[PDB]
Amino acid sequence: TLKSFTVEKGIYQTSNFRVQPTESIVRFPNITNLCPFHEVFNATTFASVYAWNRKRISNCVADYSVIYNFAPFFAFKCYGVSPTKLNDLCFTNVYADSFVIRGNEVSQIAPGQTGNIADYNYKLPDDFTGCVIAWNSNKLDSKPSGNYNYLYRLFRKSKLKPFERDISTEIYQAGNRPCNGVAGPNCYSPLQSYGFRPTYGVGHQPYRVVVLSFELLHAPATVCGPKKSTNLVKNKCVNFNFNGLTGTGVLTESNKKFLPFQQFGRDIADTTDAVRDPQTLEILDITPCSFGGVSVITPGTNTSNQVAVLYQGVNCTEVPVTGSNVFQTRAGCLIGAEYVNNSYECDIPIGAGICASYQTQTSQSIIAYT
Amino acid sequence: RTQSYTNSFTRGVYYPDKVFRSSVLHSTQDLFLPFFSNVTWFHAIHVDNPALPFNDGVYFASTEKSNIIRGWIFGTTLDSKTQSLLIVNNATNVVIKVCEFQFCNCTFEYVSQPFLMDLFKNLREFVFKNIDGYFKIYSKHTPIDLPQGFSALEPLVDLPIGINITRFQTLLAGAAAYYVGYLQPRTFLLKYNENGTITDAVDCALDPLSETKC
Amino acid sequence: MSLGAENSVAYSNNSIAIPTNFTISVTTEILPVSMTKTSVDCTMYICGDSTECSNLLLQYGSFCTQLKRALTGIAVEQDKNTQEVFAQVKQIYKTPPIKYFGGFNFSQILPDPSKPSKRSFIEDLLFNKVTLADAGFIKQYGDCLGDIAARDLICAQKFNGLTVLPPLLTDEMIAQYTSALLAGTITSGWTFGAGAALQIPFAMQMAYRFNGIGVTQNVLYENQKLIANQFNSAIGKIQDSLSSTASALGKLQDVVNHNAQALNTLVKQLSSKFGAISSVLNDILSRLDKVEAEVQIDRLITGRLQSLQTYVTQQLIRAAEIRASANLAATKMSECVLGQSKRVDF
Amino acid sequence: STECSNLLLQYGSFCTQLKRALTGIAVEQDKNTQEVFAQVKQIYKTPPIK
Amino acid sequence: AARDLICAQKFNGLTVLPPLLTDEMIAQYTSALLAGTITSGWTFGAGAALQIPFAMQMAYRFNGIGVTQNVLYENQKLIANQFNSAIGKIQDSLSSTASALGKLQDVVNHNAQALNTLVKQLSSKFGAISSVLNDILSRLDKVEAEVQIDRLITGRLQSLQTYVTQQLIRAAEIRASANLAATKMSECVLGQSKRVDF
Ligand SMILES: *[C@@H]1O[C@H](CO)[C@@H](O[C@@H]2O[C@H](CO)[C@@H](O)[C@H](O)[C@H]2NC(C)=O)[C@H](O)[C@H]1NC(C)=O
Ligand SMILES: *[C@@H]1O[C@H](CO)[C@@H](O[C@@H]2O[C@H](CO)[C@@H](O)[C@H](O)[C@H]2NC(C)=O)[C@H](O)[C@H]1NC(C)=O
Ligand SMILES: *[C@@H]1O[C@H](CO)[C@@H](O)[C@H](O)[C@H]1NC(C)=O
Ligand SMILES: *[C@@H]1O[C@H](CO)[C@@H](O)[C@H](O)[C@H]1NC(C)=O
Ligand SMILES: *[C@@H]1O[C@H](CO)[C@@H](O)[C@H](O)[C@H]1NC(C)=O
Ligand SMILES: *[C@@H]1O[C@H](CO)[C@@H](O)[C@H](O)[C@H]1NC(C)=O
Ligand SMILES: *[C@@H]1O[C@H](CO)[C@@H](O)[C@H](O)[C@H]1NC(C)=O
Ligand SMILES: *[C@@H]1O[C@H](CO)[C@@H](O)[C@H](O)[C@H]1NC(C)=O
Ligand SMILES: *[C@@H]1O[C@H](CO)[C@@H](O)[C@H](O)[C@H]1NC(C)=O
Repeated sequence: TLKSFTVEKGIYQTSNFRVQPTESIVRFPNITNLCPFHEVFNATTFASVYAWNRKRISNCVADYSVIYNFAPFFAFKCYGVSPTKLNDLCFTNVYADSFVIRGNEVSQIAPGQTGNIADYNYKLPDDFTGCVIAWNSNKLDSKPSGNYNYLYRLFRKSKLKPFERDISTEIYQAGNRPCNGVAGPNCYSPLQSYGFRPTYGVGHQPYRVVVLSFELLHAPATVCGPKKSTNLVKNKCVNFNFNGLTGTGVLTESNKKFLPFQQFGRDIADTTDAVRDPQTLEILDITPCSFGGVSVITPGTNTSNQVAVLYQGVNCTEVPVTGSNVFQTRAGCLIGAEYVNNSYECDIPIGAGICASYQTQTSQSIIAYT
Repeated sequence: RTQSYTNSFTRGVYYPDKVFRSSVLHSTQDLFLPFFSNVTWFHAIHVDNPALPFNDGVYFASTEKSNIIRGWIFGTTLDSKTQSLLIVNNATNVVIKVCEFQFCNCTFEYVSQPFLMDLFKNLREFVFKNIDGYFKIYSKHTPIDLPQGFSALEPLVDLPIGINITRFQTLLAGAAAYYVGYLQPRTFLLKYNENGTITDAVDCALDPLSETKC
Repeated sequence: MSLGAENSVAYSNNSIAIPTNFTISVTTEILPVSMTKTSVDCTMYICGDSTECSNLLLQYGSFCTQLKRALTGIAVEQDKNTQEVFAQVKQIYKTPPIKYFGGFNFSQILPDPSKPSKRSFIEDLLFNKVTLADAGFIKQYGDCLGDIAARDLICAQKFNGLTVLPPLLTDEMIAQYTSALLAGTITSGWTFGAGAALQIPFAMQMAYRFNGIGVTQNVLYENQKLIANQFNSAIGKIQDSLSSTASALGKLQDVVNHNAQALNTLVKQLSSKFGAISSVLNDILSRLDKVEAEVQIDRLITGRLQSLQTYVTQQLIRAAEIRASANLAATKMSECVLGQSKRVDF
Repeated sequence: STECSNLLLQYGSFCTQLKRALTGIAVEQDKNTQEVFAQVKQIYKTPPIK
Repeated sequence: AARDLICAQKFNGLTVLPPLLTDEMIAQYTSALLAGTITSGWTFGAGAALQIPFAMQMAYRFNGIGVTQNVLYENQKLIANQFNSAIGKIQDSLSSTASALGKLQDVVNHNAQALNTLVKQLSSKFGAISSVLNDILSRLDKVEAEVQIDRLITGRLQSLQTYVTQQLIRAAEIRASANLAATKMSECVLGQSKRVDF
């Protein structure tokens, strides 16, 4: 730690000791159902972008590796999460929105976009934490005579709020002459259909879009992954996986006053203090494992190689496993220097009126004194 | 109708999240009822226009000891066209409906414990908020007009309904008397005690003294 | 604001004013000497037992050795400041059991054996007046590891690698230095500040002080009882002022509050996101792949390193100010306790 | 700018530290001027005879 | 038609607070100190003011420096003429050369150039495409403008922290000089100093 081969006399803070975890536990709820992504992707027909569907997925085990078999897409477009890490963590509520748009309009299914779909048809929130799946469908959404069943809106008085619908069919009145249903030169119907032919280029072909929305939250989890659980162990430095959060610490029983709706606790530094077990409704504190600082008291390297090691701040019944003589000091536990009843000048300072020195006894050794 | 006006005092405090905090002074920005605001007092007497605009959150309160309030109806319009929420209480269970059938083809149904647990004055408080398609319901039962003090409201009931709400009314089984308060985006300073509940709060945009406190 | 009362001295070229009586008065001067010694670990603060964050921190640079060296130098400077101010006497002197110092009481400043810590009445009042926080290793890793219904800031800063080192000299040794200095001052005068301590009666020492300030020594020997009563009343007024008013020690209290608020700000800077998706490294490492979590972890590492460097620079500036105040206090101890000073208003 | 204000609020709490440091500096200079010049308890005046 | 730097720093949030004591109050303090010194001597720094003729006061000063007081009373007119000529020479030296107040002028210049470079740091791109936020909002969408705004925020925060650190160091130096000035006022105006070259 000094980047040298010779060490002078004094005290040096070298490193920090830690207690390593022993076991690893996983705590997931008691859910055995399977999430029907099959009914979402394997479907005969989809809905229009102005009347997009929304399927609630809840109380099931979600496997996201079977999505690739249902539809022939290229890759996920995930915001906030990664598509390969969707099985090691889990949410509370998952939705699925299905609609059919054009190939130029796929880029408007991103958060923060402004356009035609992203203003008047389907607006995503700027804090989106989900994935967008889109693939070409030119064999089931196109006809040689014409597939006119897919509709979109060009005219609206205002812009859509995120995650809202408007399926009303009223005649838009852009002009100053009221018509109340007369499609004249100033009134137009704001509902036009795509003229899908198979003989287009790659940009104007229909595309099927499935948008997944995730709700990682302090609510109890209902949609989770295929990972088995582990029996709970207390009063031991372990690694825990309580509903998708990973940490290292000691779990003890609590005398806290958690309300029935509250499921987590937090610290001033915004780290988790208490967590609720999903299987049995009990509260466990998260206390980090034993740590501290290690200081090395040595004389000169030309003098001797005897080393006294001080663990800063702990008592000697808390040490995990240096030297042989064990002394208690208000600065910490000093191991390797015997305590004499005499008093001399301070050679190497330790703290709280305690000094150390390399002196004889009759046989050279390190002593500690007031 | 008998429209009247009353100070709000400090009766618009609710829990902003589901995270336990103890002995921590916390600052939150959410739709809150401002301190010393103006609530509207209504006296519905039937031998009146109960249509009121939503305007981003509604604080509801009633001082009636007897169970004479059955529930509420919401929605933009009530001509059996769009989805309109409906709460029916009969002192045995709660009934929630979404379909456009008004008070005498439904997607979401919800049956749970009734909202009137208690049968003193038994002041009841309700906060209805519609943010991100969720109908958040906050309630608190205070055995004691609006008194002086604090009573935080717990998010015990949530609805994934996802509709548009502009108007709202109440349901009667007339000597009703209820207060209506409106929510505005404000910043508070909530104080948690050792037991983890909210006991004091400071509205940061009321007077310069509370701005100094925040 | 009013600058003061209006006055006009009656000046003439054949008029003088000469006092006919005196007044013995005792004042109080409070000076900071040392401050809290802190030790900061980078791996617990920036990363907190995360292996990926530790690897990117090792890949980043070597700022942490510089911060550790700066904080170690500040701690040794604090110990040197305390040793320079207080340890100025070669031998621990002792008062005789007879406490008749020419009619002067000296009981409120001399120690008593009733308390386990040999401190006087005024020292006890001064120690009880300061609400000391972060006194050293008082938690001793036992209260923080247990279950507390209301966690304090001490365990919160303890779990994030922010520790406080105890001072080298305990309060008993500081009280022993102060008692030795007081015993040498009463029993010797200024003779113990040059060589060996030479005894002298206290009335003759006070006559030497009056000859030092320009007054002939016959004034004291004819007015000894009045001067002793004035000194006793001044000591009693000092006792009453230190018992009633609690705003006099607002330099030491400000030092304690500044160290506490600096540590609290350093703890509260851990909750910031710094442009990342979250302020927790575990949520970032679970929610993302390798490259994106590397980007967010690098952003959080940069933000926490900037916060730690700001804390270290502010601590260095405060340590320089405290060292200047300790040098002033050591000069005052050398010039006014160990001798009579001719400097005006010093 | 609203977006810059939101990102600066999302950034951290350096600005309260900067404001606290500058306020302490200004109070320190006022204390410096007071402790240099205000050393006399009463405002004396010279007689008209000079 | 020609905007000054004061409006340029005022429009960017950089203000200057007035001192608590105005120049009239400082002049009154120095006038009270001068009146007490030339009327009473050092007696107004210990207790109440004690009047004394100025010849006896200068005899006290000569007895302080080690000269018997009969030297003054036999050479009073010569010493008075020498003092008046010395004050006239101070007047001539202050009217001729303006470089005596270089420390105060350097303090003013340092503060002015610190505020000027803090204003001039706002014209830097810091790696972004533009140094102005409005063109970043207008040209780009949300995602790219967030990155460019974050870069500009980091650069301006670093510049502000550098300014605050330099101001802290300069304030510590100014406080040390103020402590020296207060010690000089306490020991040399309120009394006679035996320290060499103080
Ligand atoms: C020196 O001062 C102490 C403190 O005031 C005196 O002790 C007090 O004595 C009176 C009368 O004996 C008691 O009523 C008080 O309770 C004592 N106070 C304390 C704090 O002990 C002491 O008497 C003084 N010395 C002399 C010689 O009078
Ligand atoms: C000088 O001042 C002291 C007090 O500062 C005077 O002492 C007081 O004298 C009165 C009248 O005899 C007594 O009632 C008080 O008890 C005395 N006080 C003390 C503390 O002893 C003293 O008389 C003054 N001397 C002259 C010559 O005026
Ligand atoms: C819930 O989980 C516990 C875990 O042991 C299990 O015993 C229990 O049967 C589960 N409940 C249901 C309804 O499956
Ligand atoms: C999707 O799943 C159904 C089973 O319900 C299957 O018959 C069909 O061939 C699959 N593929 C498509 C493109 O529909
Ligand atoms: C350390 O452990 C011992 C044994 O339990 C205990 O008595 C003591 O109080 C603890 N703390 C210190 C500072 O010694
Ligand atoms: C509410 O507003 C009305 C006027 O609209 C006013 O008369 C009444 O005093 C207000 N209530 C208060 C301030 O409590
Ligand atoms: C049922 O409700 C839907 C809208 O939710 C509506 O379109 C439909 O017409 C309703 N059915 C009948 C028979 O009214
Ligand atoms: C609700 O309907 C109104 C029209 O009554 C419309 O202006 C508004 O955009 C809709 N959506 C909301 C408030 O989210
Ligand atoms: C917390 O709850 C306990 C349990 O009844 C109670 O004794 C205590 O007074 C409560 N604390 C406060 C501050 O009211």
